[PDB]
Amino acid sequence: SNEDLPVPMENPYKEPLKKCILCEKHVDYKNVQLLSQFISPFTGCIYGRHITGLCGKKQKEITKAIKRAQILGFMPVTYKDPAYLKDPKVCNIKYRE
Amino acid sequence: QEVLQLQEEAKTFITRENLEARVEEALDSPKSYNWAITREGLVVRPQQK
Amino acid sequence: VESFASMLRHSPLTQMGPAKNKLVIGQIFHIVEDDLYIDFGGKFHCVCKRPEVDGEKYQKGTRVRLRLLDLELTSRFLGATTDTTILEADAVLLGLQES
Amino acid sequence: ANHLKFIARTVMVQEGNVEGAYRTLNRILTMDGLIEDIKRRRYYEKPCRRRQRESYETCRRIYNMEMARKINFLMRKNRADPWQGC
Amino acid sequence: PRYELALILKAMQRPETAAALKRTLEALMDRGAVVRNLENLGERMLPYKISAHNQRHSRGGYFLVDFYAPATTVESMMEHLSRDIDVIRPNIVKHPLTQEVKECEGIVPVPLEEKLYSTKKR
Amino acid sequence: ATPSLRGRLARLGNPRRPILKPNKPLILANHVGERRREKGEATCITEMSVMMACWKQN
Amino acid sequence: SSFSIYPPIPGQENSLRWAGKKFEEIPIAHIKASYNNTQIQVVSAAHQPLAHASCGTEGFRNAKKGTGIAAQTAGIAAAAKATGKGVTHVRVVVKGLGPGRLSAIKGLTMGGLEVISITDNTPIPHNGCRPRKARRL
Amino acid sequence: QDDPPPSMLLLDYQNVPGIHKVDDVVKRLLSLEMANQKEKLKIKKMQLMNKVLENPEDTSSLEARIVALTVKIRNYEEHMQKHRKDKAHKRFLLMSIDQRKKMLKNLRETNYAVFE
RNA sequence: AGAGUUAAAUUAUAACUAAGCUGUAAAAAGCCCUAGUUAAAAUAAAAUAACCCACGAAAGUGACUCUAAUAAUCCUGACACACGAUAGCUAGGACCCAAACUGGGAUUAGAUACCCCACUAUGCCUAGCCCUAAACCCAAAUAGUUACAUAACAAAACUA
RNA sequence: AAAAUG
Ligand SMILES: [Mg+2]
Ligand SMILES: [Mg+2]
Ligand SMILES: [Mg+2]
Ligand SMILES: [Mg+2]
Ligand SMILES: [Mg+2]
Ligand SMILES: [Mg+2]
Ligand SMILES: [Mg+2]
Ligand SMILES: [Mg+2]
Ligand SMILES: [Mg+2]
Ligand SMILES: [Mg+2]
Ligand SMILES: [Mg+2]
Ligand SMILES: [Mg+2]
Ligand SMILES: [Mg+2]
Ligand SMILES: [Mg+2]
Ligand SMILES: [Mg+2]
Ligand SMILES: [Mg+2]
Ligand SMILES: [Mg+2]
Ligand SMILES: [Mg+2]
Ligand SMILES: [Mg+2]
Ligand SMILES: [Mg+2]
Ligand SMILES: [Mg+2]
Ligand SMILES: [Zn+2]
Repeated sequence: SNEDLPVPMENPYKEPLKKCILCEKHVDYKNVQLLSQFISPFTGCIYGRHITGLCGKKQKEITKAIKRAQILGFMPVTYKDPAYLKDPKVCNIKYRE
Repeated sequence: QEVLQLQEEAKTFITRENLEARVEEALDSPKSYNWAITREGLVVRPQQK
Repeated sequence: VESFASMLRHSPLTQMGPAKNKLVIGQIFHIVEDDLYIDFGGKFHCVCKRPEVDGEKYQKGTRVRLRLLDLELTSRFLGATTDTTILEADAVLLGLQES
Repeated sequence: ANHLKFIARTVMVQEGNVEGAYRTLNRILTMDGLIEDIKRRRYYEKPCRRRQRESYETCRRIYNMEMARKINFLMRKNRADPWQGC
Repeated sequence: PRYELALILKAMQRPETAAALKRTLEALMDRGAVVRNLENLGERMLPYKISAHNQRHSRGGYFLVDFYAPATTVESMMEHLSRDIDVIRPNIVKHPLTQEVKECEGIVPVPLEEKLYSTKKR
Repeated sequence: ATPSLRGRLARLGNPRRPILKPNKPLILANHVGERRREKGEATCITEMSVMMACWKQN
Repeated sequence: SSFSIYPPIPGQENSLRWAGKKFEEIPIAHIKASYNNTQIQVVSAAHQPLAHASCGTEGFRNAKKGTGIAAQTAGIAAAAKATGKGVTHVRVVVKGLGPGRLSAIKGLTMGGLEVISITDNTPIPHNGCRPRKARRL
Repeated sequence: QDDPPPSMLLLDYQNVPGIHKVDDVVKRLLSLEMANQKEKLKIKKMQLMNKVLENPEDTSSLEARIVALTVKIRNYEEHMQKHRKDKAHKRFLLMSIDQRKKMLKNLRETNYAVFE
């Protein structure tokens, strides 16, 4: 008979889930400028999840795109292109201290 | 709708008559797929340079 | 006779909702050389750092403004059946009863 | 070999400071994992040992990260006790 | 677009590139494939010195040929472009546009796994 | 961020092959390890060399 | 004073000089620092060997040439032979991970050469040739 | 052996109006000439179900499932004729044969006229 | 399962420089047709990504591209059918590198072992066999429950 | 590095 009892309904304060920087984006093997931000400038390694911060699908997609572009003749393997060297820093890795 | 979508694209296909025009047009109209990202999640283009 | 559902529906904590980034008034009830024990009043007492500006004006019983972050800092660790309770709350200092 | 030289793993010296430039270069390789890779590739490791190494490293990393998380969580209670004598 | 062809042509003069593209597209059409668009990516530095046809190549022009071709004729075109001496590297892949972009829903928070060990008192 | 632990160990409810194989149970202990003392090394071999250069030359 | 550790690639229009020469004309010091020896060879930009000195050539012996002191002495002598031909700046290229790695690098500075750039060209096969079996069976 | 024409205007673009009014360029792209093998599998399934079955809509029926798996068995035998050392698809074909035989036994036990 | 391709390293092969190179706790043996740098096919393997946990029934699989393709309107079920890591056998081809065996050099009282060097079978491709593993996650398959209830340890106790 | 037995 109490009208002030809690009602079993969905959480209204549910915050939206965090998105990877490339949620609902198109990853391509021809976009060497985009692919270069996730590779080390000095050695050329592909950064991991703890460095990039991408949700599960886009990490595998960017890895596959880098590996395809490295063999199709679009991006160097051993180093990052100096033309794309001046791109904004998306990775969370800091070398010079 | 897909049939109608392809119908529009059938006009711009490359054919024997359009070979000489399309090759020269491609040789004079370069295209670039380069685009970068930022920490906020926005796309930035090199074409404004 | 008023029922607990009725008074809990009108309790200020119910009106606050989530405790993230909420402005509350607290009163300091204990003083350490550099740490201030501020009771914002919800469940626990938060601990804050004495600022550099008007640091002498913080005494026992002083009312201050807080931006509440969490009601109670608890988290899970490896091989733990329950949480590890910190017996405190998370809040930051903004001012001292600006009125 | 097929790539252009003097681009990868190259550090430019500033004001003749070679000792610190070498430390910067060493940091580059350690944080990219090349030093451990060379020391591991010196002698071949069997896949059975590689799986064990990966499992041990992952378990150790998980334990270390959880311990660091708990330490940072409990750093707040480092303050001097005001209820001494109770 | 169904298939994409990333044609790395040898760096050479404008009429020679025009003739090479014309004959390449003629070979594409002879196998029963319709070329939808032709895109030029420009002539840039190659990422590495590619050795093909007893020649060391440092430059090269990039071209993108997207088309509709039967699954049976994909390999013959590869053999033709392999023996074509003005092509540095022929590659036929699937066009990126035929894979629809699924909703990249976001970082779903995963909790810490629990009940991995019993409740024995240590 | 902490690496995931779901579906890693071999349990009754785990349907797949175990991924991680702990030497000891992954229970967070109540004491951290004692800090390691660094191994010493010889000092100024470089200056000893220039000291002995005078002796070998003169 | 905006200084970047990234190399001055010839593709750009930067203005950096060392003794009047560009970065592309400055000689190279290839330094192979093995686990038992350290070999230093100074070649020019045109890939002409100018100076060569190694711990084995320094009058050392079997195990005494593996120490960092032998590497430093080899660097000093290689620097002397390089200065004999009139060179001021060199670019060090380190190959391999060994004990005489940094010592033979500082050997050039001790012997009278200025180091402007250090490049780590270490052989890193991406699982190519299978290396030898592990010791201590 | 069945001979599906390459210019058949495959099922996904067959029941929509105005297919015959467009030109040969569109008709060729919407045909089996530009299609993969799965499209031909669907076409063969449709053509077999329209002639062998009595109710094409009742898919959950034993005889409809038998026809559907017969299509897959023919595809697997065609794959085997090209790949001899393939053991995975050999296992798939040999297990599909047993499944079809099991359901044929069930159909013989339940509905004899349909089985014949 | 087929077809095509190779980014790093390595090597057969040429050119300049040096008298040494490799080798270990230290040595010796070996190579000085040796070593460093600049160019370089063929074979073998597939850094980082992977702090990812997906595919396949299992063994097993993570360099790239294309084709074919991953049974069952989904219970259990053999001595029947089909697979089955590495190791081994037969025929043809390949052989950078690694290495059983073997021959030298160390240590030891002895060392037909651990340490160093060289090399063979072998690891590689096609075809045909062999049908074995700590083939283990030592936890059978199918639908479930958190009720009673810790021999000990370990991955908690249990139902049809 | 080395190094057996009761
Ligand atoms: Mg499975
Ligand atoms: Mg154990
Ligand atoms: Mg322990
Ligand atoms: Mg053993
Ligand atoms: Mg094969
Ligand atoms: Mg190569
Ligand atoms: Mg050969
Ligand atoms: Mg000797
Ligand atoms: Mg690889
Ligand atoms: Mg299935
Ligand atoms: Mg069964
Ligand atoms: Mg077998
Ligand atoms: Mg064999
Ligand atoms: Mg052999
Ligand atoms: Mg050998
Ligand atoms: Mg012997
Ligand atoms: Mg196994
Ligand atoms: Mg068993
Ligand atoms: Mg069973
Ligand atoms: Mg007990
Ligand atoms: Mg005795
Ligand atoms: Zn995302």
